[PDB]
Amino acid sequence: AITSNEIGTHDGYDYEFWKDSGGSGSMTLNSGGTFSAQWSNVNNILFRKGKKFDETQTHQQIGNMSINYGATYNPNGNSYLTVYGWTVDPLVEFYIVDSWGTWRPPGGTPKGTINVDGGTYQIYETTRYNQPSIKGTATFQQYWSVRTSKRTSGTISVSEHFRAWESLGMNMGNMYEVALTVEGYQSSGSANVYSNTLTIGATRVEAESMTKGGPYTSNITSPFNGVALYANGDNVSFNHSFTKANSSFSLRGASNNSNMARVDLRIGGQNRGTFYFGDQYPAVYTINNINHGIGNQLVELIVTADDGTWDAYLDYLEIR
Ligand SMILES: [Ca+2]
Ligand SMILES: [Ca+2]
Repeated sequence: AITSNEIGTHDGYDYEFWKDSGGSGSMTLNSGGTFSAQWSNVNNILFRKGKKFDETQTHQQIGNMSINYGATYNPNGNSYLTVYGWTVDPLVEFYIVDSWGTWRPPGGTPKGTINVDGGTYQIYETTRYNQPSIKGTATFQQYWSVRTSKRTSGTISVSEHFRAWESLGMNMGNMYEVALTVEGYQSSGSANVYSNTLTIGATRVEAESMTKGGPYTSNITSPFNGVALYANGDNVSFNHSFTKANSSFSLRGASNNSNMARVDLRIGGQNRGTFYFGDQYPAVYTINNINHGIGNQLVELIVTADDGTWDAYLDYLEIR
C-alpha cells in the first residue's frame, strides 16, 4: 500500500496520495480507476485516481468528461467524496462534491445552482489567499458544486458543471487534472472506491430523466436504474429536435416477469411502433426506419396493452 506522498500512473489512471504532516494514511490501488483508502488523525489528506493533463488545453478542447463511480465511504470527521482537480492560467482548484462527513462544504453564499445527474448542486466561489497549490503558495480561486444531499454512486457529468460555472462568470483555465477523490480534514476514516470510470470524448436518453405521466409511473433501481410503467397510460416523454426525418430507436428494457411486455412509441402524438420485451432480463429492442419529420417533437413511451399480468421496465432510449 502507499503511505506517503506519491504521484504515478496505474492501469491507465493517474493516481496520487497527498498529505501534509500529522497522522497517517494508506492507499491501495486496484484495477482501472479504483482504489481503496484509509486514514487516521490527519490534518489534510487526498487520495485520487483520474487523469492529469499537460496544461495546454481548455476543457472544451479536451472534450466531454463524465465520471461513473461507486464508493463505500465511511468518514469519521470532516471529509469529502468529490470530483477534484485544477486548472492553470488561471489557477483554479475545483470540487464537485457528492458526499461528505460531518460538515457540508464550503461555507459562504451560493452563486447559483445546477440540476444535473438526478440531483441538485449549489455552486460556490471563494478566494484562497496564500495557500499551498500545485504551483506553490499562491492566491487563486476555488470553485465548488456541492450536492444538496449525500450520494455515493452514480454519474457525474463533469463538463456540465464546468459549463454552469462558466455561465456564472467563473472563468476556467487550462486543465491540469480531473479525478475522483477522497479528502479528509482533521479526521479519520476509510473508503473503497470500487468503481471509477473516467470517460473523455446516437443520443442516449435515460428513462429516469424523462417526464413521468400517468397514474403510477415510478423510478426503479432493479434490474437497472430506470422507470416502471405499470398501467395503461403510464408513460415517460421528453422533447427532442430531430434534424433528419428518418430514425432508428433502440429501447433497453424488460418485463417484470416472464410474460411479454409492450411499450408503444409515439412522436408528435402519432403512433409509430411498439417495443417488445419477452422476459425479465434486460434487452434492447430496436425499431428501424421511422419517418417522423423535422424539428422539436414530443417523444413518448407509453403502455396501452396492460392487463394486470406484467409491467414494463425501461432503462434508456437511443435515437439514431
Ligand atoms: Ca401492469
Ligand atoms: Ca437508466
